[PDB]
Parts: sequence; structure tokens; C-alpha cells
Amino acid sequence: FSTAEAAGVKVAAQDGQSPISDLSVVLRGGSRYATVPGVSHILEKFAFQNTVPKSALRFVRELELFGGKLYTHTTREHIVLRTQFLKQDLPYFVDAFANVLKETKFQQFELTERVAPVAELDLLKRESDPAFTALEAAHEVAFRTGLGNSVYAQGYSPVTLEDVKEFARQVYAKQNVAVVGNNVVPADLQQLVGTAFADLQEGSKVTQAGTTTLHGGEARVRTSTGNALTIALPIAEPKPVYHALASFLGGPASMPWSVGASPLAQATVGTHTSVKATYHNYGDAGLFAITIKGDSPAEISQVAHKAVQALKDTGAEVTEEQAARAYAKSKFAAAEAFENPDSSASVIGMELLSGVSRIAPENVQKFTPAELSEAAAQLSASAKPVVAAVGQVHALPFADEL
Amino acid sequence: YVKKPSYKIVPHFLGFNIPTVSKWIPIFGIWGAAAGIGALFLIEGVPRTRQDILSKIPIIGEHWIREIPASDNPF
Repeated sequence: FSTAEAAGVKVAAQDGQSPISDLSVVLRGGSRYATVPGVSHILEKFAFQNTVPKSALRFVRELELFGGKLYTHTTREHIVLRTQFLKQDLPYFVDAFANVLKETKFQQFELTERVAPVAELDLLKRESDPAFTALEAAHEVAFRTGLGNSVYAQGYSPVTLEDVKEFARQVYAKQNVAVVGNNVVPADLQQLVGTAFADLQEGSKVTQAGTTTLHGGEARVRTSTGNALTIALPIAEPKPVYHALASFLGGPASMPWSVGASPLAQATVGTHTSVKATYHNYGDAGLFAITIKGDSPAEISQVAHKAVQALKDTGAEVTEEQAARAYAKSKFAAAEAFENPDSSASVIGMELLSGVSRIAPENVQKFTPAELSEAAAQLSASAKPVVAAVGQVHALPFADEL
Repeated sequence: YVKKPSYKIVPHFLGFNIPTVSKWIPIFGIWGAAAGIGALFLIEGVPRTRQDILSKIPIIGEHWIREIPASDNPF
């Protein structure tokens, strides 16, 4: 991805040999920057609504004629708007992004009838998985605001048209916008973005209201969608060693109908539960999470105790083989993340919008057994353990028990 | 590089356009035949129908040329 600048907008493109191009606009407008709860999710759902030059309806009818597709999502850091199309249709897609950023008519009826209903179904579908809920609740406990804001719009806190209009005034601005083109000729993109996004406001960098704070605690969410539990450990010093740690600890099976050789995978033996170690680097802070979902709350309780033990065992001693396996699993994870268009866009988006140079999968550091033991020991000795039970919370473990 | 999709709006009225209607033209034709055959069949008994239409059809037309003998006719 050759980083450049076109009319004040950061543009990164990588040419390829395929008939299919992906163009993504990455916006610094994720939930950590949200003025009001849910506004970044609503803004994401407001992309490709009526603009002054082109109605939502006309856009969709024309997108179908090009056979293009549209993907949008919100993270804690970004809003990502992606289009996939045939190489030659690039100018149309650049112009459509420009119309969205400069000329979105934010009409009340679109919010009531189109945008908010779609945002609500989006959230209900995600929450069908209790593991999603548990990991969201864990961020809320650990950070409270900023990173602790909900990513998604909820019913209890309504977003108004004035909220979304204000936030869009901040976000849709040259300072908060990065363009990422996969299988796009870099010189052609720069020329097009330079003409289309020239009249976009400059604006200023969106910032998180307040400094990121680290907290501990519990989050009991009584649902009936299933049972899950996140054992989260908030990290004040984001380090790449936790990537190898998450990979090592593992949880998911490497092959069909197996359990997996990973410590966390060998804590589910005998039960019908599923574990997953995940590290969430957020630049200024971090979050190490072990999410156990399953049908039986008793089964989850068992695995949860084995999970914390596994972390302590790592803190004691990792073998050289285990350290090599962590490197291999972590290199592979990096590679596939840089391949997947959703995550690829945000990786370069982070490099362009912040200045955090991407770590190429081939440059992923090998951590010694000593380094991995150090990492796990720091997590075992965290003074702020966060627990987030979802489901039959009366039968799920508490922070003090673990 | 393609800047714009390439299309026109065809003329239309009450949600009908010429390409669609043109597909149905032959169907209206057959329905018209059906209605014609049906109508003619319904009035086949009417003497004028026989005199003016049916008796003039070649070969077949003699089916409708029938005379009551003067000896058998009170009127």
C-alpha cells in the first residue's frame, strides 16, 4: 500500500492482478469518539442515504447495474465504508464517496424509517451470540467512557437527528478521512480523490472526550439467548507480546471435530463449551479477554476456573515449542487479518489516520518463552480483573471466585 | 475507466412500457379470436348469422342452408 496525499486526504492503494477492486473510506469516527452513545453506529447506517446529487434509491439502482456491493461497519476506532466493484468502475465509486461526505441530506424521516430500524436489527443480530454481549460488557466495565462507550445504538439512549448531524460535521472532514484502495492503480486513485474530495471541509481531528481510564469490576447481564463469560484484563501498556499470548492460549480447534492442543482448548474437554483468547490493542490502552460461551452455566464455571489456572501456568513456564507455536499462530493471524478486506482497511486506516506504521506479517516478532511468561504473569497479577457474565448470571462465576 | 452507468428511461404510462406490452400483443390477438369464436358460436342460432356469415363459408357453409318444404310450413 503506497501511502500518498491527494488534496489533503491521505490515500493508500495497492495495485493487483484481479478484475475486482475494493475502495474503502476509513473515518476517524468510531465509538470512542462518539459525542452521544450510539452516534457512530447511526452515522455508519446513514452512509449512502439521500445525498443532494443522488438519492439512496438511485444509488442502489445504479450499484446493481455495475454489480457492485456495499459494506459498512463501526468499530471503537473507525467507521469503515467499503465498496467492491469491477476495476474499471473506479471513478463512479470515488464520486459516490464524495457525495456521501460532502452532501448527505440528513433527513428526519430517513432516521426514523430507514436508519434507526436497520441499526436496531444489526444490534439484535449481534446480541444473538452471548459471547458478543459478554465482550461488549467487559469493555464497558473496564473503560467506562471512550473505549467503554457502546459501539452500537441502543433503545434506552436515543440518538437524535441533531446528534448525528453534529457528529457528521466533525467526522466528515479532510482531517478524519482516509481512502484505501485494494487492487486500485495508485496514481489513478490519487488523481480522482484529488478532484472529488477537494471541496470537503478541512475540519479538525476528532478527539476522545477525556483520557482513557482503566477500571475493574463485574457486569451481570441477565439474558436468555445463551450463557457466556468474559475474563478481561485491562492493559495500561499495549505490547505486541499479548498477540502471541492470545494465539498461544488459543481456544478454537485447528481441525474439524477436534478440541485443539492449546491450553484453553484443553480446558473445555468433557464440556460442550467454547473458549477464545483475544487481545485488543487500542494504542493508548489494551484489553486481554478470555470469552467462554456454552449451554450449561455449570460447565462454563468449570472452564472459567481452568482458564485462569492456564494463564497462571503460562506465567510460571512456557516451553520453547510452545513459544514457537505462539509465533506461528500469531504470524498466521496477522497474515489473514491483512488479507480480509474489512480488517485490512482498518489496519492501513490506523496507519494513515494516526501514524502507527503497520506490522507486516513477515515482521511479526518472535517472543521467547521468557517473554511470554512475563506477559502472562503480568495478567495473572492484574489488580483490576473484569468479569462479564451473560445469561443465567446467578449460576455463572464472580470476579472474587476466579 | 467508466465514470457513469449507461442507461436510458424508456417511455411508460400507468406502469406499462412498449417492450412489455409488445410481448402481450399476440396474447390479445388470441383472446380476440377466442372472444370472436365464442360470440359467433353464441349467435349461431340467429337466422341472420346463418344467412350473412355462416352459410357463406366454403364447403362447410351448406350446413346452414336448410329449407322447410312448403308443404310442411303453416306460416
